[PDB]
Amino acid sequence: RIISPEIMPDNKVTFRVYSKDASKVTITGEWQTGPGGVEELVKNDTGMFSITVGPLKPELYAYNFTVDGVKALDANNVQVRRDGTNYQNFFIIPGPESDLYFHKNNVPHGTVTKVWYKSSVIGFDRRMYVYTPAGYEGDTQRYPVFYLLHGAGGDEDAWTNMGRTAQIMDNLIAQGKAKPMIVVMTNGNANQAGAQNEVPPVPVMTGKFEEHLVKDVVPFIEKNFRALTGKDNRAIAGLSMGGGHTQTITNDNPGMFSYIGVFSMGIMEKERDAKIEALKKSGYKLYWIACGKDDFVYQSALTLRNTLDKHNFKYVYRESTGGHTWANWRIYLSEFAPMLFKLL
Amino acid sequence: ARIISPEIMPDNKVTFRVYSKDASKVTITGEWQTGGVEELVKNDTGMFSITVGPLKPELYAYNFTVDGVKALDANNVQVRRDGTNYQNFFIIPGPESDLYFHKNNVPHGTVTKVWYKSSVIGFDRRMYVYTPAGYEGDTQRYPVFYLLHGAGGDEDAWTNMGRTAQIMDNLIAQGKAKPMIVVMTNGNANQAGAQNEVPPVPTGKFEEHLVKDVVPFIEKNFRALTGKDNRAIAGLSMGGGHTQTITNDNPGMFSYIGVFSMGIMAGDAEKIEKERDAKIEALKKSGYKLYWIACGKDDFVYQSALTLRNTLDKHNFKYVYRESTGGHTWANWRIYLSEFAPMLFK
Repeated sequence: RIISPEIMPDNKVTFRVYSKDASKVTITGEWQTGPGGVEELVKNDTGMFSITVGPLKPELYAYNFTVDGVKALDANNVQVRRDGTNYQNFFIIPGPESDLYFHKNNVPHGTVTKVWYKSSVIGFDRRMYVYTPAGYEGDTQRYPVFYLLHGAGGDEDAWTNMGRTAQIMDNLIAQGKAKPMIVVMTNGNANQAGAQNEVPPVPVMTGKFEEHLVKDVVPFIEKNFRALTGKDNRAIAGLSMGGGHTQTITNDNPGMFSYIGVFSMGIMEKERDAKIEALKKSGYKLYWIACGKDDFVYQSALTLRNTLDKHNFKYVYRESTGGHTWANWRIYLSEFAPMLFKLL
Repeated sequence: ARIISPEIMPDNKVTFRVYSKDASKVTITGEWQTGGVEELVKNDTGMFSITVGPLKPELYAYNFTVDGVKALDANNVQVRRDGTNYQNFFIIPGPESDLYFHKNNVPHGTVTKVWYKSSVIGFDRRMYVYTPAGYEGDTQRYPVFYLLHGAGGDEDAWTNMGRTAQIMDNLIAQGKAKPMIVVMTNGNANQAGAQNEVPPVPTGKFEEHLVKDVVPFIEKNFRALTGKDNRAIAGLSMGGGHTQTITNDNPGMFSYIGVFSMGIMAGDAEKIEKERDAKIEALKKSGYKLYWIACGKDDFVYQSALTLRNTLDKHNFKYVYRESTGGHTWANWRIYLSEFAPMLFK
């Protein structure tokens, strides 16, 4: 009866909320300028509030309403994402920039496995999500592995939920742009066993997540999945806190990962310089640093680049528009995954 | 200031809270109500609240309505999805709900969201597969339980609405059910997967595809024991119909059969009864071990399930009937899974 959102042929979008009781309904969405750019829906004499925005550029946009001061989702939009405790609706405006984010019915789909594993380092069993490429099942081929790490507030569900990882990977692999690969999405919060929407706090520290990834996660993946081994078949990337984890893991384990991505994160000694020298000599194939110009971490990411320059350590830097957002992290995944497990 | 909602109190009363100085009226709709919406009381500082109960141990879903608009509880991370209907939930601890909790001291089985080709339906489809804790890293094979949803559901429903992963983890860890693989299909042959994740695609097909496409895929790609004594099937409503069709059309393929909240299955009337009788007789002689019919006394389908039981009696076909309180609800379907899984493969 009520279509919301209704995406129009010019990429305007109409949202609708029914209530004869409500005084004020606003919408907060990712196309807006900022908090001051919250938009008010217009009420008509039938009780229907509506607003049309845009045209919007192709992207995935999250939103919610506020009804007389209370957050409310769009009950007519089945698309709902979760960022920690923050649920929002979303929609995807079609076009070049968003095409990888769609779940396409004409594309083979990889499995997403929610698997538990023992952790010698952390001391209790934990959950991770593992993506395997389409056609993994029923064959004997083995695949390289990409460890993909979230930031503070996230969990092992975030990269698929917020980051559209299954769609991005299904589409990149089907398009021949990225090699078929296993993608391992850990919970980076060493005090947690799994995502807070499903797993309660553990009844009862520094470096433990990083140590456990190397000592617990990697061996479990290589034992229980058809994984190629060795540095040239391992990639690791992470955003913010997880980009710090990525640095710590690779700095402490030179020669374990040949493809390294640091998203929206910068620097965290004689030990630091020694570890850069060892990593420099480790035969790595790609060190990729991506950051938005407007991110608060920008200067720290420059410091990271300068610290690597000091050692004549080769990296590739991708500066993007915008800031510390899942929109940027989706873009970074989309660009980094095609680089992996290739030589040149 | 942090707002706790729901706040489950030591006496199993529950307090719900919604903050807004600008809202006029907030009500709550919840599964403890008899058909029964309740109004929260606004204090002078903008906090709306209500305390309900005490509530019996169970999982309860709810939502608010704020000035005529549905609103979830932004302070409750627990959210379930029933098709297109999202609601919050909470679980009152106690004997009757204990299997529904995700417990940190319990080994946890994997949930795999896997796609497979369907020769019968003609496009790839998604299912959820639960494997028991410790499946990874060992060579043991496991019996297989196919668990089917009803109209409006999808392959996510039995885990999301039905708490299947928790029920199975807890039953298996307690030694009450055997370790087993649980296969949760999408029973809507026009869909490729659940509508919250998968767009619409450009009868008897579901049932034929389960036998010809799903079962071979499971047996090829998981460490499954095979043959009827290692194979169970159950379903609710439409899926209990699927269960009957599949087993009646493949006598001797399943030894454990569960029909939840479903009765007789819908050519002259006599011809239908002749084919029904022949299917009963073949299934009667098939060597099955358990035919378990469970239904709420207040379900619309109660009389049709009685008709089914009476027809089986006329054929001296042995079944077990579990009548429960209540009606056509996920609360009952969780109970039925909880009671049926311990019976399997024994």
